[PDB]
Amino acid sequence: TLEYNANSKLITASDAVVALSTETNIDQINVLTTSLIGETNPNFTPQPNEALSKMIKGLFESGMKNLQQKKLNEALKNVSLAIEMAQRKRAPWEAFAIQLPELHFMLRSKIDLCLILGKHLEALQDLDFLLGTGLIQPDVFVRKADCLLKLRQWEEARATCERGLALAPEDMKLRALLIETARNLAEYNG
Amino acid sequence: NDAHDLYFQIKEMSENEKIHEKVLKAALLNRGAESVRRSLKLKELAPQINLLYKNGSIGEDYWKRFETEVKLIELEFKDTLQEAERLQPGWVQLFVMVCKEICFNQALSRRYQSILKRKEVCIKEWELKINNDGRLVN
Amino acid sequence: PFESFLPEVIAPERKVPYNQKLIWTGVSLLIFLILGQIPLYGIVRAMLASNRGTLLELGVSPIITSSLIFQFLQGTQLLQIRPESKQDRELFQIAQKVCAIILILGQALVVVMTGNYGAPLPICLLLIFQLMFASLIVMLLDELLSKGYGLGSGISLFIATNIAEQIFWRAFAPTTVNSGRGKEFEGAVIAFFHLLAVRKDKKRALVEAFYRTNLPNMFQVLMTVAIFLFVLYLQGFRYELPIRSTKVRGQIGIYPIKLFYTSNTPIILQSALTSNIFLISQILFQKYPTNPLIRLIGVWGIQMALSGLAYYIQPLMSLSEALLDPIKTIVYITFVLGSCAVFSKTWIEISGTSPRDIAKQFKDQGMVINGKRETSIYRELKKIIPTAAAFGGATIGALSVGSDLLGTLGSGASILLATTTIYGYYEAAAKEGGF
Amino acid sequence: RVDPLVVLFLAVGFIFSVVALHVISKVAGKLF
Amino acid sequence: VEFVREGTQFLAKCKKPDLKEYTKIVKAVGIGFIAVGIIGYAIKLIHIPIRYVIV
Amino acid sequence: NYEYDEASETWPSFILTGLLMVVGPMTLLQIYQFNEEVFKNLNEEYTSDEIKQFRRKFNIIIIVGWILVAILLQRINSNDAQSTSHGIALPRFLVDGSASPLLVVCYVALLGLILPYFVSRWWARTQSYTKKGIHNVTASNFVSNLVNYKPSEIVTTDLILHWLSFAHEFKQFFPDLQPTDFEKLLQDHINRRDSGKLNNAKFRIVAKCHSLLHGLLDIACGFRNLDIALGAINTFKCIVQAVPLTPNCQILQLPNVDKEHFITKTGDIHTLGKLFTLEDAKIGEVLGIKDQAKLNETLRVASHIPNLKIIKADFLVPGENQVTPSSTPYISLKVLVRSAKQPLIPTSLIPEENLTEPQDFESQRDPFAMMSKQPLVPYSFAPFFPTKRRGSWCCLVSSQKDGKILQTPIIIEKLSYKNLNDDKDFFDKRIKMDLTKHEKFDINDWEIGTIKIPLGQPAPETVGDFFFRVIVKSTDYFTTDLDITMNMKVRD
Repeated sequence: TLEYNANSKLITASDAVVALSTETNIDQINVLTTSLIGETNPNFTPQPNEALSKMIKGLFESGMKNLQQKKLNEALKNVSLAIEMAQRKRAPWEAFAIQLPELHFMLRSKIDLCLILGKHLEALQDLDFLLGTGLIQPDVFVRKADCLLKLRQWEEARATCERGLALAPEDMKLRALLIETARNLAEYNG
Repeated sequence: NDAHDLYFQIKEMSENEKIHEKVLKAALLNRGAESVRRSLKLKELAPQINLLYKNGSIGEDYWKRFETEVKLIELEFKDTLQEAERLQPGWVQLFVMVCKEICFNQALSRRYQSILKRKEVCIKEWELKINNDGRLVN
Repeated sequence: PFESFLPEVIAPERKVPYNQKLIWTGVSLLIFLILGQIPLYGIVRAMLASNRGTLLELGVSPIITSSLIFQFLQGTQLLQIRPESKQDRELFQIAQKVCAIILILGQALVVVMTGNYGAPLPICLLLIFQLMFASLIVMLLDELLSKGYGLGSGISLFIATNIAEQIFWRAFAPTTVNSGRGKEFEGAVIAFFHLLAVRKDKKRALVEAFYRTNLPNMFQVLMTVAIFLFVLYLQGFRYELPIRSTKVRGQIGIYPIKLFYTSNTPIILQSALTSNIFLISQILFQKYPTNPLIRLIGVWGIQMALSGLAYYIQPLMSLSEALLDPIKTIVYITFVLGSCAVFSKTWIEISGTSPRDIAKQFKDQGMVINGKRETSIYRELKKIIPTAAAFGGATIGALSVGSDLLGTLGSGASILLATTTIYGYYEAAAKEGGF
Repeated sequence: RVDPLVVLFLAVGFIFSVVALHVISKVAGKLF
Repeated sequence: VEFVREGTQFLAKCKKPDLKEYTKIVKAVGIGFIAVGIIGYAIKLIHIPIRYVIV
Repeated sequence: NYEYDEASETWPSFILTGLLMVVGPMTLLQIYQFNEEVFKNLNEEYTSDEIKQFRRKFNIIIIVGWILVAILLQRINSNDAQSTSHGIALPRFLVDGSASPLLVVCYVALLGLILPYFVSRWWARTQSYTKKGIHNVTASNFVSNLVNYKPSEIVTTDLILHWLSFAHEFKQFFPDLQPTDFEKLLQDHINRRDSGKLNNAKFRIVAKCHSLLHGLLDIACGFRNLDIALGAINTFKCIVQAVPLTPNCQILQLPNVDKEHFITKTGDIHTLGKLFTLEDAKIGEVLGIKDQAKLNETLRVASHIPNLKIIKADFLVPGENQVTPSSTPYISLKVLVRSAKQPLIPTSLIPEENLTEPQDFESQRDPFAMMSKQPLVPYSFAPFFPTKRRGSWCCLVSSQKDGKILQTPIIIEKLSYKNLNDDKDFFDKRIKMDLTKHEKFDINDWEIGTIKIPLGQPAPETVGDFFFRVIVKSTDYFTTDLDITMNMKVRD
């Protein structure tokens, strides 16, 4: 079953236990309803919003300013909040080819900051997400192998380094990474 | 495992409880996006299914069931578009592209939401000792 | 060309495994043999695999005749088929059936109107429907086995089955015949062991049951087994010339050139020709008793032709006639060898298997000889294919003559045909790979 | 259009009908 | 006389089957031949008393 | 009209010859009638009794024919014995006695009930199975799960066990249990836990999961998915060794260790070579077993499981010296099966003879003949797996442009483990004395196995370097697998 709120217009399943796909559909429909409530025009266009983009850009620049002041703690919070707002308060019918590149551009800076700070697992997760979502660049495999070596996973690090060298074998960092990986694995077994 | 029945359930609820009008449009968009996703999935999986069938590793009835699902998906999308036109006049040429975009957008949102649960399974698998601030303490 | 909704079995969408194919062949074969053992209701052959007085009186004659006519009209280039389309092929296949059915109609009508069953209507229509259903069943069964559910064609399979059945019956027949001296089995091993058990005179019964001038004996069984093994050994002979591809580099293989190059038809044509000319000589000598030319071309007496061309060309039965007149023996041998050789050459020339056609196929596919040039493929096939075909035909003829003189349980042509049909299945199973 | 099992079933049915007709005629001649 | 020469040349250039391969060949062919022959023999034999009793 | 035997004078001989024709050849045929395996003995020395009992639990025709022939020959020898008279050998009562309708009713029964019913049963049984060897419902469930599989969800061992719990062949064995019951039994098996009463079902489903996992791997390679295939191989390893997948698992797959001691004491040993780095007594002191007679077993097991290592890997095309566009090459691997106790031998010591390919037409027509002449792999050391299994190496290739499997996985079984024998024990790692300059060290004694994989797809029509990735994993141990990349230099 499912209940329908009156004032908030959110749909919630009043069942004791609910399946996962059904719950995801419920959340998607609730997001769509909340977006249609805010969007006034009946025939909405796939053209993205502008004030939301301005707020996102402002949050991103306020986060990047802390890099010049060299505060890597609040800058991470600011960029994470910006990414959260971009993922939350953005209508799903907005342009995909414009929502994806901004997400990538913010996520790359977040990843760089997260790696510089010392957080490695979140960095690996974001790297894997950005790689699986359709961005393959030699600037990603380097950080991936670096993180996997920082958290002591040599097999996956070697596989990723080999895949990176299989695309841009002219790199000077990937070769050093492969050498370090081979040495660490030889000490790991021998 | 679909949202097609959920739209009908919402319609039956609206026919009795006088719920808002936008929820039906939202469920319509959701079912349309799901149909688009399933159609693209079938279109990209058909060659591999045919290869497995020719290799003789899938059976005989599953191929017919798959070809039947091919046209059932089209019939469902046609019914959804007819219902969309019935719900709002002159809202077909935009509904298609709106669904086409919300499909990819919701797929990306789910893929991104999955990382918070993906982050702990690797912890459990590799026996990391992670303190606060996400650092490693061996 | 027309639109026809006829019963036809659809080919399997996927490759049928070897075990299921073997089982289907076995069960369809059992059905075909059981269909040939049942007589009709209202009633009151060796070469076309048919028997009189049973539901299989027509047998596979309509199918074989339709196939022969279609092959002939295709060879005369009157259909103008093009392999570029997948519709005219189906049109040819449905023409097969639509001519076979009307031939069955005609043959059943003529046999029921002229046969010795009787002129007197319900019985007549029922006897017609019986043969109609039998013929449609056997045609549908052959179509099923040919669609892919069987190891190969159905006609060749059933011919080989009848050959093997006759061979086994010539040796293990439990039927008895009592003619004055006593009851004696019509089988070889059966009467052999019978005399070995009941006579209680080994030195005499052994030679009595091993010669059997009147009936099949153990010597004929040993002879046919020896010729069977020799033919089996003579089947692996093949010339594999090294070949390579040029369009798609890296495909290395061999093109086998077997010894028995033809499909065993030229000996059949030779036998049919000599039988026809023998019967024609007999008929003409019967019509004209004495004539300056008829007395020279053939004379018949005690039937058997003697002192004539029909006497020269008639086959030898045993070694007595062999040692009797060496001239007739040697001329018969030379004739049966030369005729079979030229028939094999003409068959490879007509059947589109000429070295020119093979060279054209290589040029189309791009295959060339490993250690030779591409402008030498035809010149090399000319030095291989004709000699191989001629020698294979000559060897087939020699085997036939040897079987006919040694007096085996069956004609050598039947033995080689059955072994060919079985060796095709064996080679297909070995190449595809299966249990 | 026609499955192999259909071919087998129809063939066995034809054979069974023929032999049944024969045996019915035989027992009819024997009894009457 | 060139006929026999070319024939024996082709034979020398041919590929005779060895004992190990000929063994499998004769085994498979003999099994198939005996299998079809016993089927034919049994079918021809069993239907004689059946044909007598029925007809 | 025929004349049947009315005085029993001919059918005895016919029956006698028909019976001799069968008993004779049987009597004749009855009167007529490479790889070292070091674990075949030590496996039964560590197997539990509950599994031994399970594995244990789960000519006269000649004699009767001969006595029948004797009876028939005695009966015949006791007997007393112009136009033609044809006759049959069959007895007279068989057609003219009171049992005349009996024969025809038995015949019509055998023709109408026995044949069609049995044929239909056999057909429905051979149709419900797939060519791989699994039921059709199981393959349908596998495909239906793989198609609606969110790429966001990561594959683990629990997920693959959850997928396996829906196999239709598990219901046919025990129609009482549920998929959740099968999942619980599999979890108890992997975690080395007792079911109490359904151990005979747990062992059966564990033994049956083998072909199921192979079918799942085949389907995953058919859908061009690498993570699912890797998970399948890992789950197969975990099931065969009865151990949950952990980073320090190559040491937990050993027969006799204690986790509560090993995990809490040491935290740096994770492989087998790192284990062999310590001495023979320090290994026992670390593993906490302190029993020499029992330490010998684990030390002999840990030094006899195969680890791989590449010597030469490159693309080969039969009949050419380079790769051309739209050519059909294959992959040739020169691996070195070694144990975790032997040090590394340089590639330069290889005499270059065992790495070359023979240049002959009969050898280049089918390059797999030389590979198919290698001996089989010995029996695996699986004291918890119910049945007895041989080793197996699943080699699967993927692409590096996107990371998708592009062919079905090849499963090789022939390989030489001569380098694992106990004759070459002088070549130890702890000696660190340059054992290459040893009196017993002969590079011609070390055997170099080979692995050849057909590519199944031609080279691209373009000209350039195209990278690939071949993965050769074990199926029984947690050894060092092969994960290397290679690029084809299509040059025309």
